[PDB]
Amino acid sequence: PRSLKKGPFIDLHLLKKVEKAVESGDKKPLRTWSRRSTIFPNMIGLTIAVHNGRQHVPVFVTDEMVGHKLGEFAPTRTYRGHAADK
Amino acid sequence: PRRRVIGQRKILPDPKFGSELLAKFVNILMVDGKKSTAESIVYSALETLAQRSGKSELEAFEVALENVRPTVEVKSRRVGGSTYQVPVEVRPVRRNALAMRWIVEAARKRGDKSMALRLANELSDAAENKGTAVKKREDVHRMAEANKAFA
Amino acid sequence: AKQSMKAREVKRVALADKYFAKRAELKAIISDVNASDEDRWNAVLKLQTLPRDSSPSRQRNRCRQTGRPHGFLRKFGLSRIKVREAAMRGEIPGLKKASW
Amino acid sequence: NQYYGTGRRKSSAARVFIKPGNGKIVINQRSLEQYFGRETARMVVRQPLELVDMVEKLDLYITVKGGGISGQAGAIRHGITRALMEYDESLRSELRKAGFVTRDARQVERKKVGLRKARRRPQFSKR
Amino acid sequence: ARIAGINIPDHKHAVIALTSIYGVGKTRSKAILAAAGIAEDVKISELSEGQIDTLRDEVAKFVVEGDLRREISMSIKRLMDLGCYRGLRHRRGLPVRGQRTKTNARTRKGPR
Amino acid sequence: RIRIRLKAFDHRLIDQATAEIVETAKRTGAQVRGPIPLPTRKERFTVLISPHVNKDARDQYEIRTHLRLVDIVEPTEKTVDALMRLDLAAGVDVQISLG
RNA sequence: CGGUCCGGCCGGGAACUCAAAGGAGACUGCCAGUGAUAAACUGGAGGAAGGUGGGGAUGACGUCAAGUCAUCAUGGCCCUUACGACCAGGGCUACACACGUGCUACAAUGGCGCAUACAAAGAGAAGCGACCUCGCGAGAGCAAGCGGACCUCAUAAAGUGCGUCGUAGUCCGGAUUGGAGUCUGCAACUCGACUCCAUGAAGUCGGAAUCGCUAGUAAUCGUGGAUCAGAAUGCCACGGUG
Repeated sequence: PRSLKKGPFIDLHLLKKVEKAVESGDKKPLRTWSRRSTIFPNMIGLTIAVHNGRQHVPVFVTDEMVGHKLGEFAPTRTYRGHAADK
Repeated sequence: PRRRVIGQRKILPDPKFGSELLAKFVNILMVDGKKSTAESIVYSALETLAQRSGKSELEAFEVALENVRPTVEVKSRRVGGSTYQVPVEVRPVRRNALAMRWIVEAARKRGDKSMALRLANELSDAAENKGTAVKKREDVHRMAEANKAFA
Repeated sequence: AKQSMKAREVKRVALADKYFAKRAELKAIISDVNASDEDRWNAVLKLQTLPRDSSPSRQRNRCRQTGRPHGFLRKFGLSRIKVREAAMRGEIPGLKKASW
Repeated sequence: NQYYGTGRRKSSAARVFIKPGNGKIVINQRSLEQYFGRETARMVVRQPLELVDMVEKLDLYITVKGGGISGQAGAIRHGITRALMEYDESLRSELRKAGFVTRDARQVERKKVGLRKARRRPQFSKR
Repeated sequence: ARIAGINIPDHKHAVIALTSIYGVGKTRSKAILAAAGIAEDVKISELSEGQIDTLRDEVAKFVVEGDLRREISMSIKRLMDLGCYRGLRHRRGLPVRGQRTKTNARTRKGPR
Repeated sequence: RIRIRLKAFDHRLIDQATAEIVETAKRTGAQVRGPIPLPTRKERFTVLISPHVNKDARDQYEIRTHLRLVDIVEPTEKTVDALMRLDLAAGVDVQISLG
């Protein structure tokens, strides 16, 4: 994991989106291509349409996830079935 | 192997006693080039079985080794699935080496206290014609007469 | 290599040399433990503000004559094939066939 | 003004001086009990001395460097052999018969390219 | 010896005796003995009840048996409740760190 | 006090350089300690000469660098005038150390 | 040889270990036997060396429409609002498997705790990095010296000394998994490694059929170096034992 000296790492443009979401009026999901930005308690409740490679997937943020990267809740490749699951 | 008739490389002078046969035995026993541990183990087994027997160390080792040195082995110079086996009388040069190889093979077959104790029992009983190396030699000798149609 | 790939190397190295003065004096604040977290966080976010290929880590080592990512020698500065050609033609001083 | 002989085995250099002093041995500011680990090295570094009567007849102030334990033992053996040969000029025949004058030129072979070792090759792919 | 709900034979040393306890291992097996005033050389035999209870209290100081086991099970289930990539890899059972799972990983999976 | 170090790729171009520097020092000064050699360095390189899939076609290249050292013979002012002359033939690196 | 801070410490000593340049030196030269009165072979007085002393480089005519038009160049063919040009996020590292080349091993030839020697070859300038102190730890502040026979990387391991483990779900194997960090990198979730605690998969010598090696070679132990911000169980070389 990252050293505690530098602390959490988030995108610069992400902070502006987070601030605008909490102040004021959150109705549309926050669209971010950044997945390496750590989750903060300010984002709790708000919808994050995180890009994974094809299309932004909605993630609902709760207090359980704080010290985990936002990209963890975003599968990279679609899995249905190895034995030709039709 | 085809045109060259090799000689023989000299063996270690065996600093403890001076027995080239003992040097050959310890060289066969040692593995992975770890001479120190193998020599220590063989010396400890050397002492234990000599003091268990009572006679002189080397004078008992020679009489225990000559009692399971084989005389005739069986080989097969045939090609294909079908094979014919022919008995061949071993030369004295290979006789001691084969006996030592059988001894060291049979040594690592008992779950004793240590490798020295594993060596000691099967080294001492060879004088009385007991153990595993003598057991396999008395069957190798029977293999020659099992089918001696061609020799 | 490709013309665009070769131009990428010079475009990255130019911006890495231009911003080298800011990068070192900005990461110095982060490295200095005897500092406030309020300035540490500001330094951390300000480093991601400049363009990405502005660091020595974001550039490759394609050979000067042709351009080849895989296969390179720092001392000679060329790929393996070009180095061999130069050695056989005599362009590299004091280079012969090693045999020991 | 005492002369001496030099000896090397694989990559180790040992030079041993000969003086009339009876049996004073110290191997590079050490002794046989210090530079030890197995009786084979101690026996092999005294074979020219143990040949006829020179076990406790002249001292051995050798200092040896390089190589391993066996390499240092061989270097010391060759050095004392050469020193005794230069000292006496009549033990050379006995040393040649014992095989001590002939320096062992065998050294480690270089690692070839494509092979895992000097001669060991990678296993063929089941073909 | 009934230490933290486990039984220990009398033919072993104290280090392995503590190691046999689920959640003590090797370093704690020496730290507990050092804290209780016992060298890591004695056996289970010839062990006074005072030393037994001191060792038991030292073991109870840190985490424990099946309590710690369900301790860990809840921590693992936290990932699945989160639903992150790590939780999904736990659900699949194949990796949790992300090694080469496609060619040869026969450690958490297996046939009948 | 002062020393001169010579680095060369080949000994042919450094033996003549040492001879020239010692004869210049003999013309201007005396009491030379002789050019002392130092352990040469051999930098190796393994180049697979095949431009495609063949990990059996390798070439071993070697760069040799030989070191010579010349110390003071007579520390004066005239002896430095004849040693601060123009550089020798290209291929010999000369380093001047003073203290 | 002198003194000592007992240390090459330095005065000093240029024989040695060694440094890197030139030579001598092994050339069937000789002595016997063998052979066709030869070529050549066998043994030996000498030598560090004996028939190429031991290794490396050196790879013919040519075969395989052998492999690369994605190192590069090059003849046509193809697009010029796109097969061309820029950027963000994912994939080359992937759910039921098979195959190939290596590593750990299987244990009492062994791992474990505390002393203790023996090497060579290489790297180092926005790089190697002494010492002190915090550290159970990867490391962190402090940093001197070093473009390097000077200073570092870097008390080599095997072994050797002593106990301890007694053939055992083992003090055997460290694969999996959870907790919290240390270094480099705008940023290790997809995707590096190191460090602690715990957990302790198999395995308990492997079927047909197979791979390399004839001497400092096969095995077994450790280290350096290439590209490299970091990433070897791979590659390329030194050595220890053998």
